[PDB]
Amino acid sequence: TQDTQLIAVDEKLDITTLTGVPEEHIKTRKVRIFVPARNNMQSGVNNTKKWKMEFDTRERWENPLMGWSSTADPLSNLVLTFSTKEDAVAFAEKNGWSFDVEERKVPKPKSKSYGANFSWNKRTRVSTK
Amino acid sequence: LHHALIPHGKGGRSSVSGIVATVFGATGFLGRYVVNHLGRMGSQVIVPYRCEPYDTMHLRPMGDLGQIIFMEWNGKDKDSIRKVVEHSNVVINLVGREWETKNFDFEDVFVKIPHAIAQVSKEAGVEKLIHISHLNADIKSPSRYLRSKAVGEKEVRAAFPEATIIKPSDIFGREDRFLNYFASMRWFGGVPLISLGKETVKQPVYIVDVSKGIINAIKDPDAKGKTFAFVGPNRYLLFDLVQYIFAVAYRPFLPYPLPHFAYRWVGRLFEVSPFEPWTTRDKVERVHMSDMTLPHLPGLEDLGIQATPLELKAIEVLRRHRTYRWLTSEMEDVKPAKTVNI
Amino acid sequence: GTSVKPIFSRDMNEAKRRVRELYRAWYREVPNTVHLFQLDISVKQGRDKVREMFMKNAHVTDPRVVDLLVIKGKMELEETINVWKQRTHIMRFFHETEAPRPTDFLSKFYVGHDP
Amino acid sequence: GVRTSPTGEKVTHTGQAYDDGDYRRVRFSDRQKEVNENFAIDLIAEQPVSEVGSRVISCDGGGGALGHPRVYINLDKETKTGTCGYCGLQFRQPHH
Amino acid sequence: DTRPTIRPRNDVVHKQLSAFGQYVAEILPKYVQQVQVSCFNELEIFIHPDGVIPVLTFLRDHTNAQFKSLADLTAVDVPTRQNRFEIVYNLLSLRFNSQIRVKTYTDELTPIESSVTVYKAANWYEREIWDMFGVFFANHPDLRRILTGYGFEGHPFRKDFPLSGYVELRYDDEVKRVVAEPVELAQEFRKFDLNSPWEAFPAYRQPPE
Amino acid sequence: KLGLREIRIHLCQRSPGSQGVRDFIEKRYVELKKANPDLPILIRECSDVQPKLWARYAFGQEKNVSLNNFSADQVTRTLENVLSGKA
Amino acid sequence: ILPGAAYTEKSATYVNTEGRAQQTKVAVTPPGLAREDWKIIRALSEIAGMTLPYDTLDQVRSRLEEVSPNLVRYDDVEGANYFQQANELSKLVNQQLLADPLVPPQLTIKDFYMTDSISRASQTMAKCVKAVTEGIQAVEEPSIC
Ligand SMILES: NC(=O)C1=CN([C@@H]2O[C@H](COP(=O)(O)OP(=O)(O)OC[C@H]3O[C@@H](n4cnc5c(N)ncnc54)[C@H](OP(=O)(O)O)[C@@H]3O)[C@@H](O)[C@H]2O)C=CC1
Ligand SMILES: [Zn+2]
Repeated sequence: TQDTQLIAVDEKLDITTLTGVPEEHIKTRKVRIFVPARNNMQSGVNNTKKWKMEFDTRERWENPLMGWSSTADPLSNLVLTFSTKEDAVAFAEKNGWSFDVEERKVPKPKSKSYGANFSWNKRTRVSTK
Repeated sequence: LHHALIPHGKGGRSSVSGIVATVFGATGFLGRYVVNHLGRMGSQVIVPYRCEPYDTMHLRPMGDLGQIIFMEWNGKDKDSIRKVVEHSNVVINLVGREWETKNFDFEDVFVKIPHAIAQVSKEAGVEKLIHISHLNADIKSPSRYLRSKAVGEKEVRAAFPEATIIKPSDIFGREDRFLNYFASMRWFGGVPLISLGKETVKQPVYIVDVSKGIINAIKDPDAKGKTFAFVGPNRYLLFDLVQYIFAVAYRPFLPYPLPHFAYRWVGRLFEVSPFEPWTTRDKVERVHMSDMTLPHLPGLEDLGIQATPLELKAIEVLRRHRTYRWLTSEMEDVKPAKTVNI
Repeated sequence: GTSVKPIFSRDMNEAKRRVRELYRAWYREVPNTVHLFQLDISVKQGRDKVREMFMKNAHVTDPRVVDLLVIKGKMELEETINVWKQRTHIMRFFHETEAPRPTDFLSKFYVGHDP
Repeated sequence: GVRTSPTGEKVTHTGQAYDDGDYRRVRFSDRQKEVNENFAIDLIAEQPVSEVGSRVISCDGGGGALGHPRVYINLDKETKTGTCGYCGLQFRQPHH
Repeated sequence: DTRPTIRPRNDVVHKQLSAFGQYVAEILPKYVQQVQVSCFNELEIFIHPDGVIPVLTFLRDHTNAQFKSLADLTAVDVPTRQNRFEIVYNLLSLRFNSQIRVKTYTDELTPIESSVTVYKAANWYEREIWDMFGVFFANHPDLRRILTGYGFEGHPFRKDFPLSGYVELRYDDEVKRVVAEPVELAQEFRKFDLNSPWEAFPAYRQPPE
Repeated sequence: KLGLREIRIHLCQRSPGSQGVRDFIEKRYVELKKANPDLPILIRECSDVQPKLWARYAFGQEKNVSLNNFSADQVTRTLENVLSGKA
Repeated sequence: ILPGAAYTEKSATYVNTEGRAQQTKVAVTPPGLAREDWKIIRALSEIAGMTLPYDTLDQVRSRLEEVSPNLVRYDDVEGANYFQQANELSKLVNQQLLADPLVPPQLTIKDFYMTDSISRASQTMAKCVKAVTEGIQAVEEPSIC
């Protein structure tokens, strides 16, 4: 139905040599994927709804001039977004970075009722509003 | 180590290597190159100068911003030396001329200046000092160059017990005044070798080799006190060496027999020019003086560098003198000269 | 999934063929690019760099990837042949100014924090 | 106030002063370490404590729109002087 | 009026463009996948890659379509989708002045047929994509690198490629030439954490699962 | 010396492939430790692990022996042979 | 003295009181010349002659897996059981209990702060300790500026 001289190719993609990443950056660097935990200073939620990948932090020395934050690894302030973790891990393997996986932690739904603020015998009765 | 001296980075321009050099007299030949290796790794060199900073702009590219601080220094001033080396951990002495200036006598630039350098440095508290002096330096050599260099070495070693004296042999590399010397010898008629120059052996070194050796001696922990000697891998007799460089330049070779006193007369004639004489009497008393072998002196490969043969890197140095007839020719057209080995 | 579209080569054999005359062209090129560009490289140490770069991507086994390396080397060949490239870019393969990098773990520990 | 370092350098309003060894002082030889004398720490202290008699006081920093955003400081605590966070003038009740 | 700040809404152009979208969807059902018109009256056609030449030709040649101007040609790398790269063709009509957009998808390796013949302006644009995203184009007349420096590597607009690149160049007197060195910044790019954790537009909310 | 210094057992939690060793330490472990109180019989139980046994003797040499589906008497024997070889 | 890396500089693993093994990622590089705590040990061994087999983080994690298979499985409590045989295992000595009342080393919020090296190094820890010790009016920090 889509005849274009199709060929079964079982082994996974090795686009590594195509990407141009240097050997030690494609080998030594370890990237982890995760859902970023929300800033506890905020109650907003729509920042833990994506799968972001980031790389291990490297040396950060202070230059002699003003004590700036000169670094050497270019892939330090590089974070990639992904809808589902499967896409992220596929990208990681096909690129060739050693990857680490953390499962999407989500808040457990707790039973909440205002009638618990008052009680006849339960300890849950509040003492101030 | 001082809290601002811990090594940091990855050897690039902004890497903090932990070296605070001084490279006295870095505005010339190897001074250009050593700063490179000091600037490339990342180190706040304090290169002083006496000429116009114009002849120092070529040091600006070879260093990230905030490095290679330039300071004015005067030879006959202990205060200038103190200002330049007040805040340093290594002081590198490369100050040395080849022609006798009518104002600066040969010995001052080779013992009095190095002696003052060593004294003020040791008073300041610099960890390591590396003084440079010709390998052929002998107390009673016929050329006053080597004699003065020998007394300077002994004076510096007396003043600075742990100074790392370097004895380089004749050095080549771009602006060399040794390869270009014999290369331009055609300009002054046929090449006037003393007694046709069949009796002088030479052991040249590539400048990058000696500069890298200086850098390692800085990084080497045991380099204090010792005295290194910088020799090339192979050694040529003078006649075949001139043959090789002329063939590389493809300029016709017309060797000219000459008595020693006749070349002395020619050197005295050339010493009267008022700027950068092409040759001197002392230069004549140097060229025919073959470089001795000093096996008991720790050589160059012990530091870690590998000596680069002259044949590999003669193309770049002799390339300019090639005319357009063979300006497009490669190295392999010239077979390496018949080295007289051990 | 496993089925995919080729670029030119059908099987490892034909891509293996394409890299063959790519190395052919590089061999016949190296001497006269040394001559033309006034390279400080020598002929032998020109050829072995080509050999080592060809051996660098030894692990590749996907066909399409092999067509990609061969066409990129083809672009490299055009860039070199008609003097669009410059001598500095030719030297770029040879790492002169790049200081030697240690390999053993002990030297890595001595230098600084890095895997 | 600006004071000299033990080496001799002029300390800054932040307190920066290169130490004895502190190889990064060659930058200042044949030059000067530029320091501003008009220290903001003390140029606000000698200003008189305003004695405006009301519970809550407005402050824009003077100049109206040219000043800082209008803040309402509270002249309530008897044991100290209220001050606008932006400018720094100390406001106090006229001894109640 | 009542809405002096909100942009004017032109529903007539919207309906007319939707009618032409149904037209083009019916004409070429082989390659067309999904046609839709944006709120601001801009129609986009999502086609299968094999239709790069046919659909464009139908848009370039048909009497009732009459689009002969390649406004621009662009790729938009997005690593999430299975075929990361998506190519956008922007066409403008002269007899029926309007802007149409056709969008196709490809991964790093699966080639996408080069238009060039349909629009000879695409050529240089075409090269850019290959030199900027890695999307190779089948039988392109000359797919050499176009924008980046000589002997470059990678494809910078790929979202995985770092902002600062990998290697700079500078003078070296030791070799008397400009040399390429691994990256060593004097001050690292501070990556600010914008995009506040509070939902902005309820209309475009992603459905749950 | 070469006598074994610690004996480590890695048994899966519930999977039947590691069932036998689980029975072993269930009944044939307390007296085993009573026999050699000094000897560290470590049981680093985990999930989805093949039942494996490490034996560290001295100088940092370790011996590997699997216990895949090993019966209680069989794991008893594969411990007794190692323990008897106090060298 | 062999300087090491703090818990915010290394990339090693820790274990909670319930047995779950969690991982701490590297936030800031170790100060000065100090390296990680396992890298220095391995380099020490290589210099001394008895070189350890593992060279990067993944290999040392694999070796620790070889030692214990629970200490690699991250963020999940490895089901611990076999309590009854442990009860029957000790139950031999008597070691009669002393009459000394049980007093935990920490008895009041003042001693909750000054426990470890990190806490002792801190100054704000000392500020809050002295806040707790004497009284209320000792640590007032102007919050408006
Ligand atoms: N083949 C060789 O060149 C060999 C050289 N050496 C030794 O190397 C040293 C340096 O050689 P090279 O760099 O080629 O020499 P150059 O004359 O080319 O450069 C000398 C350097 O020192 C400075 N300098 C020289 N004389 C004086 C002076 N009287 N007062 C102040 N500064 C001075 C120069 O700056 P400025 O130009 O402003 O004076 C320049 O920085 C000398 O001691 C030499 O004997 C040893 C063995 C072989
Ligand atoms: Zn104010």
